[PDB]
Amino acid sequence: ERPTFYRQELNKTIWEVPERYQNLSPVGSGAYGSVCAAFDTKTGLRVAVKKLSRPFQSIIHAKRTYRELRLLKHMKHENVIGLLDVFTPARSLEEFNDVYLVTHLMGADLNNIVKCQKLTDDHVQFLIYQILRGLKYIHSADIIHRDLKPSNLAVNEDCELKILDFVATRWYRAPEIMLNWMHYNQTVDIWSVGCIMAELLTGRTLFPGTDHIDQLKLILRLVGTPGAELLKKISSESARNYIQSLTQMPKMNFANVFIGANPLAVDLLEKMLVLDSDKRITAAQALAHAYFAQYHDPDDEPVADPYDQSFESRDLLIDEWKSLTYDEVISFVPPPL
Ligand SMILES: CN(C)c1cnc(-c2cccc3ccccc23)c(-c2ccncc2)n1
Ligand SMILES: Fc1ccc(-c2n[nH]cc2-c2ccncc2)cc1
Ligand SMILES: Fc1ccc(-c2n[nH]cc2-c2ccncc2)cc1
Repeated sequence: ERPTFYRQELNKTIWEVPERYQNLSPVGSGAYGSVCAAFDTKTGLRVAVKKLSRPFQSIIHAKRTYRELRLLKHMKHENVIGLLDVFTPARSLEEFNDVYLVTHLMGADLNNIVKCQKLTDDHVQFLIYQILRGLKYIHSADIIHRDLKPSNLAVNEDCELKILDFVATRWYRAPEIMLNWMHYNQTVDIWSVGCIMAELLTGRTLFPGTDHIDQLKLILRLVGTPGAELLKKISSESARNYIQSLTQMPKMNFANVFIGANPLAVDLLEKMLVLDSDKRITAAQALAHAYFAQYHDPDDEPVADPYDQSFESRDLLIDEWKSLTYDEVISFVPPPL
């Protein structure tokens, strides 16, 4: 321990952090960890501190901890959560048991901003622009988010947005994921963005499926049952039988479904909510869409440094994942103040 730590209990959870962080107050808890807001005396910044839950209890948890830390250390973009700091009270690998992550405090999530109401067109343009700008970066690193939804989008009072954590998740999931296709691609994230954008425009969940089958049904109601070109790509005999046995439905007219919305917004929705993932617009392409003319800047939509996910295929011992994680804690270099 280079800095001096202090201990305290907050909601049954023990928090041991450096004295630079003051006035911890809980903001939320999950199965993966708990978060407190705090004041960083060194920078004058309000920060969020996340304490991971049982990070090395099993090989599974240990690998997930490593995965999360590696990802977070790599994400350096204005629209993606990143790290201000990472620390452990442990003085050596032997006593290493806890991991704390620090980032700039964000005020609320998009679900809170939606208030289940319609946002203005300018707000929809700026919020979706930011999601896509972050998604361009994430995708450029060969990372798929896979779980985009309003609760995973942090937003400040000035409408600044950051993507987090690479109500029901299924509502924003791509149809090919409902079908359990093993080879989905990055455009599953674009599907999610389309579902989010629709909700910001209408104030209603686009596809509020009660289960996976219902979710697919609702999707096909809007975009229609698969055409011949898409059917040819389905390997599963059972899946084809199921799909081809549904009463066929044509694609709805998006202009009528979203009547009143900016025609440019409607056009983009049409390009995002395409049933065949191979024909969906990419994040980079979407940024160039006329809907974002007021915000698009091709010279300020950066890509990420390459990201090595080779560790994902490795089968290591629990202490090996723990040691790799410890190395990542020790090697952390904070971003310039
Ligand atoms: C599920 N949600 C909404 C989460 C999850 N984790 C963190 C989080 C909280 C604290 C530190 C973090 C470090 C890296 C990545 C995420 C975090 C936050 C958070 C981040 C910034 N401000 C407020 C809250 N929200
Ligand atoms: F949403 C989904 C997800 C998967 C299936 C499925 N895949 N293979 C076979 C089927 C299926 C599901 C239900 N009834 C018959 C067949 C059908 C709908
Ligand atoms: F009903 C549907 C809904 C979506 C899909 C889908 N869209 N993009 C890719 C596919 C797909 C699904 C299953 N197997 C291969 C590809 C295919 C059938």
